[PDB]
Parts: sequence; C-alpha cells; structure tokens
Amino acid sequence: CGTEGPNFYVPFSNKTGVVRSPFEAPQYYLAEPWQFSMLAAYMFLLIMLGFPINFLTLYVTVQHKKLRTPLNYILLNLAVADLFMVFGGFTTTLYTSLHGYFVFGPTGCNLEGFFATLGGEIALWSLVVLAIERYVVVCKPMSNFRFGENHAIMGVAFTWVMALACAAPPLVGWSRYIPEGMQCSCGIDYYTPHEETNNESFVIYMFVVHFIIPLIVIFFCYGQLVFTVKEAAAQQQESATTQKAEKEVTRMVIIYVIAFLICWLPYAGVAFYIFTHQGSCFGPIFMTIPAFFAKTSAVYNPVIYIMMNKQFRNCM
Amino acid sequence: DVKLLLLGADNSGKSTIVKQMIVETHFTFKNLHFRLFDVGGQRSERKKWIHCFEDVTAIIFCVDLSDYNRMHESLMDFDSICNNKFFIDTSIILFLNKKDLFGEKIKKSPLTICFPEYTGPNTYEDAAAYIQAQFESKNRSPNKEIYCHMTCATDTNNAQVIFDAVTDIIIANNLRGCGLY
Ligand SMILES: *C/C=C(C)/C=C/C=C(C)/C=C/C1=C(C)CCCC1(C)C
Ligand SMILES: *[C@@H]1O[C@H](CO)[C@@H](O)[C@H](O)[C@H]1NC(C)=O
Repeated sequence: CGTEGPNFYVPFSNKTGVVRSPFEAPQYYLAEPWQFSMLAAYMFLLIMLGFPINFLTLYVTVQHKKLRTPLNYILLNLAVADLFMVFGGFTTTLYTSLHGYFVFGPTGCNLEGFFATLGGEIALWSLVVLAIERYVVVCKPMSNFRFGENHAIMGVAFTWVMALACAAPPLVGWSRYIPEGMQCSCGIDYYTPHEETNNESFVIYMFVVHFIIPLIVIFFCYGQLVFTVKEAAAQQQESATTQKAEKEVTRMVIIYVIAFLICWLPYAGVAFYIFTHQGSCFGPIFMTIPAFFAKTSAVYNPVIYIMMNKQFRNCM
Repeated sequence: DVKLLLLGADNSGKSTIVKQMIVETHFTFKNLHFRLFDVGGQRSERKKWIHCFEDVTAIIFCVDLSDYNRMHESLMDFDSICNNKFFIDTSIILFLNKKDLFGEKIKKSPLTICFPEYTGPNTYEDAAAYIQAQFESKNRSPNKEIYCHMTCATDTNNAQVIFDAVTDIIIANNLRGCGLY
C-alpha cells in the first residue's frame, strides 16, 4: 500500500525498492514528471488570480472609505485568509513542485502546512461567521440588538481562534504535517494512523467541529434568512424591491451552500471513507482530489462573497 | 428608533394620525419605538428643518382626496420631496385620506376639475386610481418604493399600514447592508 515514514507517507510500496523520501527524490514513480510540471504551473496560476482579487479587496477598502463598515470586516478577513494560501501555500509549493519533491525540509513542511491550513480555516470560519452575522441582522432573532464594531471584531477573532484550534495542534503532537498526495505539498495527516500523534482523535475532532458544525450553522442561518425574506415578500405582494430581494437572496444562498460543499465535502468524504473503510489504499492522483477542490476556494469564495457582493461591484 | 417624517396638507388628515399616543410624537409598537415628526414641506417652511433630519426611515405623505384646490400643491410638494436630494432614497408611505368624502365628492364634482386630461368615467374605483397614479408618476427614482393606502377619512385604523411598510423598508436596507440585493 505505502511507505510509512516518520515525517512523511508516500503511497507506494517499497517491496520493489523504488520508493524514496518525499524530501529527497523527484517523485516521478508516483506520477510521470509531466504531472509535476503542470502542478507547479497551476500554483502560479492561482497566485496570479488569488493575490489580484484578495489584495485588491484590501486596497479598495483603503481607497474608498465608504466600505469601512462592521459588516464587511469578515470579508476582509476572507481576503486575508486566502493570501496565506497564496504565499504559505502556493508560493512555497511552487518552489517544490518545480523539482518533484519537497525542498525546504520538514521544518519548511510545518511552515507550509501550518500557514496554508491557517488560511483555509480562517476562510471556512469567516463564512460561518458571515452567515451568523446576516442571520442576526436580517432575521432579528435577539430583537434587542444593534451590532457594532465590537461584534464584528469578535466575529473575526473567533475565526482566528478556531483556525489555530486546527492548524497549531499538528505543531505540538496532535496529528502531524506531512507531504500529502504527490508529496510536494504538506498538510494535515488525516489519512494515515499514528498513535504518537493520535491521528484518529484529531480526524474525528476535525470532522465534527470543523465540518459538521460549520455546515449545520451555515444551512440553518441562511435557511432562516431566506424564510424571513420570503415571508416579508409574501406580506408585501406589491413591494417590487422585496420580490426582487427574495429572488436574489435565494439565488445567492444556493450559490453559497454549493460553494461550501464543493470546497469541503471532498476532504470530508475522503477522510470519512478512509476512516470507515480501513481496508483501502489511495495514491497521489486521488489524494489530491480533495486538495484540488479546497485550494481553488482562494479564488471563488472571494468571487462569490466579495466580487458578487453588491457593495464592491460599485467600485468596479 | 425609527424617524418618520409626516407631510401633506393642513386639511389632509395627518392632524389625526399624529395624535395616536417640528412636533414629535412617540407612538410605539412591537418592541419598536417610532419618532413621528409632523413638519411642513411647503417651500418656505422646508428649509427650516430639512438640513437637520438624517437617517429618516420613511416619509408619510398625506393627501385629501376630496380637496381639488390643494391637489396640485400636493403633487408638486410631493414631487419636490420625492425627488429631493436629501430624500431621493427615503421610501414613502402615501395616504390618500377622506376616501369616502371623495367617494361622495366625485358623484357631484368630476375629477376633470383638477385633471382636465382625465378621460375616464367618474367612478370611485377609477378616479382614485388616477389620483394615485399621478402621485406615483413623479417618482423618478428607480428603487424608491411608495407604499400607498386609501384611508376612510377618520373611520379606520391605519397605523398598521405604517408599520408593515416600515418593516419592509428595514429588511430591504439590512439586505443592502449585508451586501445581498
Ligand atoms: C493547500 C492546502 C490547505 C490550506 C489545506 C487545508 C486542509 C484543511 C484545513 C483540512 C481540514 C479538514 C480535515 C483535515 C478533516 C475533516 C475535514 C476538514 C476540511 C475540516
Ligand atoms: C525504502 O527503500 C528505499 C530503497 O533504497 C530506501 O531508499 C528508503 O529509505 C526505504 N524507506 C523505508 C521507509 O523503508
């Protein structure tokens, strides 16, 4: 099935003697070198899409001071999150995938895995927080609220709290950062066992706290928001903008949900089927399927929630 | 709290709405407190207050349906508020009051007196609709929202109309703030 290592796991049998370290040999026996050529080029593509959108969001807020409102902070956060994925992830991956094997050593492996994962988690919980904010604002559940800058700060801070609750444990001994898939990119070890780092407890913790809870919250919040807008539209049959808002909001909520399922249900399904189907074995081609869907969110969560968001189309 | 400007005419009926307890009334409903400001809006009485109202939720504009003399006064006062640089996006709640006095007025006084171009038969359902159309004709603001209601002189209970309209205004604005619609 695979070559077990301390800092690594290469999905390829050593009974032949061919396998080498992912910190060592160009992994052209996992896949022909054309595949790693494309790999490095693809990281540069997403650098040249992600940093444009995500930096420009920050820049625009500076330029136009009309946008500096509490509700937009978590989208600024989202932009920030994806820039970790550009530099911690894509740039340092660029300098390794160009070779075929991970260049900056296992300490660079922890740095890459950490900052990439930190950005991905900040984005995840930014979207959870965004749904929560819109729920409270529109549905008015508490009904004795104002929502000021203090609440926006708590919302942003909470995403960093949760992101660290995921990205930092592999730095102290709860799971490990290792090269996954084609072994040029380091991430969480959700796919092997390791009793020294307690991978099983980490993976279960991940699946529930960092998937099921975010998904439940996002479905619930946007569900209540759509119900509220539908209900308002029902009562004001002759109010054109509410009928418009009903249709537009529902279009966007469906987009939001599908974006989040595309982004995370790959890792969720892969890790869960690794967990319950122990009699299995996957190689780099399929171990990078979930990495694919998650990494590209650095582009199209900024598109879906910032570009399409009606307070930034007017700067365009 | 909600800021509601209350405009119209001296004999339009807002004098009765304001009493449901710059002249400020503090009526309330559904854990939501309203600040209702009875002000003038003529021209000469409009620079006295327009510069110190900001964050006005809605403008309640009243019209005496039976009063043809003040009709064009109200049409132009309306136009000059609805299209006013401070209230170009502040949604309007339009009461056409004295519905029944108009229902009897129109029987003995054709609508053509103040709209000569009117070609319809002088029946309540058509003349009142024509008046409503004339006020909304002046909107000239894409997504303004004008919430209309025709009030049975004093014989009705039209505070609910105000609050449904205000909630609709509020949810539209909160969506706007979130970046949705
Ligand atoms: C380029 C790669 C990055 C930023 C990879 C990030 C990966 C994660 C944040 C993965 C998280 C999860 C698990 C490890 C298991 C359960 C599902 C997730 C998404 C919560
Ligand atoms: C597997 O065998 C290759 C053949 O030399 C060797 O280079 C590598 O270190 C071995 N790794 C493990 C984990 O046995």
